[PDB]
Amino acid sequence: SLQKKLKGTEDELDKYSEALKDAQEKLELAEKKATDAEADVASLNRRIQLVEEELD
Amino acid sequence: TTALVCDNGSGLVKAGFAGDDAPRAVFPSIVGRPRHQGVMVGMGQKDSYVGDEAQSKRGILTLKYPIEHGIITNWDDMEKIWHHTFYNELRVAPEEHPTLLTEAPLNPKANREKMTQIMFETFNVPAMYVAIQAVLSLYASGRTTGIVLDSGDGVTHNVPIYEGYALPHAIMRLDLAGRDLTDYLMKILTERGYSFVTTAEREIVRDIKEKLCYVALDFENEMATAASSSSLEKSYELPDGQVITIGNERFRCPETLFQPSFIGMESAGIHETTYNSIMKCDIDIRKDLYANNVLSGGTTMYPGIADRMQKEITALAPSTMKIKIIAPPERKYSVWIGGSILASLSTFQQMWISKQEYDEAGPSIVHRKCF
Amino acid sequence: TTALVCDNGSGLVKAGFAGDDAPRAVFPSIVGRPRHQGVMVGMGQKDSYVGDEAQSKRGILTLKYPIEHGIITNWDDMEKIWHHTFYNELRVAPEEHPTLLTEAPLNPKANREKMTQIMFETFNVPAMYVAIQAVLSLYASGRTTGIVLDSGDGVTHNVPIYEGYALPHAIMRLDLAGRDLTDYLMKILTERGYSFVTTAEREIVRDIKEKLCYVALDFENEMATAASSSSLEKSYELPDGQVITIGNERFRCPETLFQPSFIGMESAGIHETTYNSIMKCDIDIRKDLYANNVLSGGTTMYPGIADRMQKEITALAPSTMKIKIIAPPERKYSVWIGGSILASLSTFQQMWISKQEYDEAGPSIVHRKCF
Amino acid sequence: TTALVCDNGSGLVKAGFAGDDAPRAVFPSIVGRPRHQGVMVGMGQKDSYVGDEAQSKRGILTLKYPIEHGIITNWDDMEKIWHHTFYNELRVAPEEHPTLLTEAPLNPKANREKMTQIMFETFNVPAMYVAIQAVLSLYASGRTTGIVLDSGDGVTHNVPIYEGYALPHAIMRLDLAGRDLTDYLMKILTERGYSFVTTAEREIVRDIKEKLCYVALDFENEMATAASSSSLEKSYELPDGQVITIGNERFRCPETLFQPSFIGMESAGIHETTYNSIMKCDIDIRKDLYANNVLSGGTTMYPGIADRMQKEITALAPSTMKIKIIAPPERKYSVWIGGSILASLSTFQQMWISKQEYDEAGPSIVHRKCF
Ligand SMILES: Nc1ncnc2c1ncn2[C@@H]1O[C@H](COP(=O)(O)OP(=O)(O)O)[C@@H](O)[C@H]1O
Ligand SMILES: Nc1ncnc2c1ncn2[C@@H]1O[C@H](COP(=O)(O)OP(=O)(O)O)[C@@H](O)[C@H]1O
Ligand SMILES: Nc1ncnc2c1ncn2[C@@H]1O[C@H](COP(=O)(O)OP(=O)(O)O)[C@@H](O)[C@H]1O
Repeated sequence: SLQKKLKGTEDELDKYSEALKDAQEKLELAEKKATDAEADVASLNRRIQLVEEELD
Repeated sequence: TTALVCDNGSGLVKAGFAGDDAPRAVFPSIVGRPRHQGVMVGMGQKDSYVGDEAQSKRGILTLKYPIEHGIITNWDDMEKIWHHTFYNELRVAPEEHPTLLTEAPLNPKANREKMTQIMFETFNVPAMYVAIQAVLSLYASGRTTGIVLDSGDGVTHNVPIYEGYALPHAIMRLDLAGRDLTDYLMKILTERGYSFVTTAEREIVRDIKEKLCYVALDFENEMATAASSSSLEKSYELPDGQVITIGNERFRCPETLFQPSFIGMESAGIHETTYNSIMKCDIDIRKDLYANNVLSGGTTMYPGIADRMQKEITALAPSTMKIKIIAPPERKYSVWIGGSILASLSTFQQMWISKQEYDEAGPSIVHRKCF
Repeated sequence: TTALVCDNGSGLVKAGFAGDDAPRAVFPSIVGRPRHQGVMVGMGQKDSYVGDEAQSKRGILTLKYPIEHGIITNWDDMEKIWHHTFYNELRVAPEEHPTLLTEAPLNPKANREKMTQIMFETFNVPAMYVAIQAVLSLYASGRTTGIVLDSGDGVTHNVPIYEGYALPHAIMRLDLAGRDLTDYLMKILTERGYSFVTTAEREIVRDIKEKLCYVALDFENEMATAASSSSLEKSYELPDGQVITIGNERFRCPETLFQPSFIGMESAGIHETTYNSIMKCDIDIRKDLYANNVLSGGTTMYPGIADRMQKEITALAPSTMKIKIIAPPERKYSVWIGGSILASLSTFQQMWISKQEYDEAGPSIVHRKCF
Repeated sequence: TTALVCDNGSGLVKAGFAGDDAPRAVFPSIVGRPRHQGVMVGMGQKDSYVGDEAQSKRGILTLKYPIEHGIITNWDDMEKIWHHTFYNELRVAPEEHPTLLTEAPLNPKANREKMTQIMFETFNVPAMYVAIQAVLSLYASGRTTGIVLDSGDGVTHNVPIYEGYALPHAIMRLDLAGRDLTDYLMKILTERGYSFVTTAEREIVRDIKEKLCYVALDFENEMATAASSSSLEKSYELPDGQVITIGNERFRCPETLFQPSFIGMESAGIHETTYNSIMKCDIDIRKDLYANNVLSGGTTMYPGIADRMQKEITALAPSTMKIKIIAPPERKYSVWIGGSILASLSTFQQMWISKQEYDEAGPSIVHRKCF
């Protein structure tokens, strides 16, 4: 009689696995984006200090 | 037919066809051999990996460079490099294509002679030609005068050219380059505990250098800024994890180019050998040379190196001349681009060293007016 | 012809033919001798029982293991074991079949030499070969890199392999295994009154261990859960009747693998010798090793041991790497499966030690490149 | 007032007074803690044993080394080592004694900074100074030029000095030393049947190494001599009887210094790093460097090390040179002897770092001119 319990557990497990996969996908995406944006801002900031000493 | 343009360099092979805008095969000039025993039978593993494959198998191999400072020291390794370049990266038969090779000024003559002998006997090319790297850089830059500073990975050299005439007595060559900068960074990174000793951690240190190092416009002020603040301190993530933090040695590494006493050398910085080459040239081409100071090669790719070079040369030269430094974004490939231009020039098709000329005059035919 | 694959191990003999999916003869590696007098004339009873028959006559015999920790200590007993394996379980003539034997890393050399001498003089095989257990485990796992943790019944060892090259300086060997876990369980089962002292009650305790023990994902929380509840307490029925109830020592037994101080050893757990082997390897293969952590051998068959190992190694290694633990269901037979694969490889038929090679070079020929 | 010379080393603390001929206190730099429970009430036993005492209770304790490769890893038990040195071995109050400490080249900066912070705040010494070990070795040897190889227990380094000027770009540092040799000997004895795993058995193995190992003049010929004769076997007596006999292992252990690939390192032997450090130096001083090759430190004490190293460096250098290896009998104390000489100089009494100097400039004052 516990087979329905087993099947329901399998279903919620599958749902949670899909959820985890989607969350990992969004995580790696946003992390690549944040790292790239930080690279750009650091580069251009150093460039700003260089053009500032240039102006000086 | 088409000619190949193989810019051997010292630490990065760049090959392609004459008439293209860029090389189609850029890979490290390394040859790796396994140093452990190897247990899995049936693995059938090779005995030496060349090029970009060795960088994948780093953790298992010992990486050796066959070119120390322009000069080739391991001829079997260099022959493997060329075989890989011809057959695996380009996929061409070298017995149907002329080949243009490049070399730095003031190398031994046996280097060039043995290179020619290899290219005619082993690879069996129909023609070949050895060109100077700085001249080809000036071709690619669009100039016809100007003093070029070609800082590769083995050597650094200035070659002043005016109206297409080179002034050989004013050629300068310095043996400080990217390899010495990598060794200095390996050495000064131990002040924070990081230790890189293996021949395969040198590649990690080279990556750190390329991605984080920069030239300070003023060295004492950046020293003080790093001593006080922490705004210039940046992090890097090793292949293992365990991020490392780089402080003021972001700009102490390339400062060795302007203060070669850091690595115990006697000579003067690049800003000063450039000026000494100028002042060794004539008096009535110095204004043009000051105005056409051309940079090329990978070691000139640091952020701020052009501004630093200009500040220094400006403080050196008289106060009444416009000092200008030409630093294109495609600096690293300037020698190859110029080589492609030259080999495509229709006027050049009479400057090749044909195979019959070689067969009749020996390898000594390389130092003739084709020099 | 076909080769035999005899995975001697230490506490379980596994033999078969090269080219099968599983061993066809798995029996304990014990030799029993009667300890009582024997009254019925005409019984004609034997003087020593080998293998699975001794486990039937347990109550009358003294059971001895001829292999302590990988190392063979009783050569006459081991020769009886091999004779039984060849003639009674497999029913083959060993003078027609090559034989592949297995051994653990870092054993004495006389072990391997005397094994070879026996296999050529006594059993008269045509060829033979001694292989390392971890390499064969990696064959059976389908990998070619990865750090393998082969916890048998005598020894535990890590052997990191990358691209088919083994890194011998990073091999670790620990003398804690299933036999020590059995002794610890015998000892801590006395807290509830059960006493198992005979050499034949050790087999009952081993059965209890196999059927009831498991690894706790967190040790203090399971300690508290057992102190409060009774939901983790389970029962077992001896060969005599009189069921015994096992409480929190269901998970205190295999916890000795992660806290060898329980049995008074100095060393560190398996989760920590694995990580130390990693950190002793290079820097640019550590990511692959973290991702390919392979388990094999019978002592890795506890429920929850993979999850525990992953939790521990994950808390040890840097936070930016995917740590993965490969634990197949047919772990216990991985060494044998890999041995069959290897001996069936056609490339391997040149790695055997033929009989003429031995006759001409002595038993020292075992430590040569066939090592 | 007199100064204290504490050559903390890595594996032996040597302390004494400046102006003496030898260190007064020499004991292992070890902190032991009990790993068993302790039953006798009233024993009043303490929590951690330091130094030479911890070797008497070695069987009960688990021994830690607070210095790994020159670098200090554990700081609390290093304060314990220093406290024991000052109060229990020398019986001096450090509030009125300047203290001279040594350190290896190319170490982290935080090592020195924390060392001086501790020596000024925890012990309140009036002055202190951190010296390089190789320079002190040259002082004690009586030279003023010469390339010094200082093989301790954690680190090996070469420091070429000419006319009193050290050439820092030619300083080599290698992390192969006596502790790595002990570990290789532990791992290599296993093949003969003996197993030493505990940190308390590592000390027994270190004793075996010190009393029986030696450097072979020709490695292959000695391997053949051991494979044929038996005139190499010597026997050692463990603390509990149980005599053990070793052959090959007598000279296979210190051969790791000349072939670091035995323990899986990539670097080159001590002979080759000595030669490379010479070739990094200017061409004019290589004569004197070849003629003044000074050995010091404990790991240079094997019989035959000087003859072997002379043979190697002679086969490396040109045939015109006179290679000489200076190896005094009081070799392993040369750093301390030189330190005493140095702190005893009247010219030195203005190169200490004072208390108020530190209080005003912070711990960063260690790297500045007060070196
Ligand atoms: N962005 C960068 N910043 C600093 N150094 C760089 C950069 N890119 C490349 N390099 C250095 O340039 C060297 C390669 O120069 P390259 O032009 O390839 O000369 P060659 O072809 O003779 O090796 C490498 O050693 C590398 O360290
Ligand atoms: N399911 C299990 N759970 C826990 N331990 C087990 C299990 N199955 C076998 N073992 C242990 O594994 C040991 C045998 O391991 P094995 O792979 O046979 O090594 P060997 O072949 O060297 O004896 C036995 O001592 C037994 O206690
Ligand atoms: N007679 C000897 N032969 C070989 N090795 C020795 C001998 N005596 C000491 N050693 C080794 O030297 C090391 C200690 O060297 P030492 O000069 O004390 O360096 P440190 O002071 O940094 O510990 C020990 O690890 C020991 O193994």
